[PDB]
Amino acid sequence: AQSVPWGISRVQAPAAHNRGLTGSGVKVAVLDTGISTHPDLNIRGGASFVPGEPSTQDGNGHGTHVAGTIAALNNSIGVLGVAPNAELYAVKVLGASGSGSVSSIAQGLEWAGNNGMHVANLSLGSPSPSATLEQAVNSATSRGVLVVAASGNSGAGSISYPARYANAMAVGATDQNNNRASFSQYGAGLDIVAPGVNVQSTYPGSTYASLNGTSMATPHVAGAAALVKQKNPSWSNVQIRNHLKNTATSLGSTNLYGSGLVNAEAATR
Repeated sequence: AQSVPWGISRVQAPAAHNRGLTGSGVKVAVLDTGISTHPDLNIRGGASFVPGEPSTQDGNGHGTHVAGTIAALNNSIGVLGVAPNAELYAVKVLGASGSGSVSSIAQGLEWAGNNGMHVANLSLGSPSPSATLEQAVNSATSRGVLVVAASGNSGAGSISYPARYANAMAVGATDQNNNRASFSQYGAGLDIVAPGVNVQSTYPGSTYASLNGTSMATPHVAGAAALVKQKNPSWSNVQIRNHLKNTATSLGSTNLYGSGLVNAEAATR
């Protein structure tokens, strides 16, 4: 129906938009630093905690990409994410600089503890651990907030932080179909993966742009889950992990892959 790159073509996201599902009624946070003001992204919520206040809308570029990767509106113009509308929020938790303080990632994982809706993505990973961050995830599970942190981009035999832990799932990138990408990171705690070697999406200034990375493919799984919760607005982040677990493809292996490809066709059907 819409025009999407091989990235969304393998996430069975169209077949879902054709079945009748719209993920409408769900809520997902986007911990980034700018979702770019665009007619394809409907800002339903947003809060900037980290210092350096550029603008609740736009300030870098990646953030906006993750936005359409979670629910780029389906108006036919521009790309098409997995979700059409849904409540796409904007939790500027990081600064356009490159990585807010732990007081930012913590205040962002705690502000979602209350208004963190049912889902929340974290396309970040600092090598600096902190119990302040654990106190934030503590506020996230205390209320039940499904988090799907990304992987990284090649760095030691481990994944992002928290990603690895914090009750946050960690996503990874893939190659041609499912093989391990070339710059995707790995570790003993990978949750899922997807195609992250080229992904055209929206951009500020009324323009679109293509980029490659596991950060873009991370919110692709975050959106798929959104559609699930939609079909079941009474379920919880737990019951959801079930459907998404047995629905998401399952390469196999002992832990490297173990569920790595996603498809809303088996999650909606």
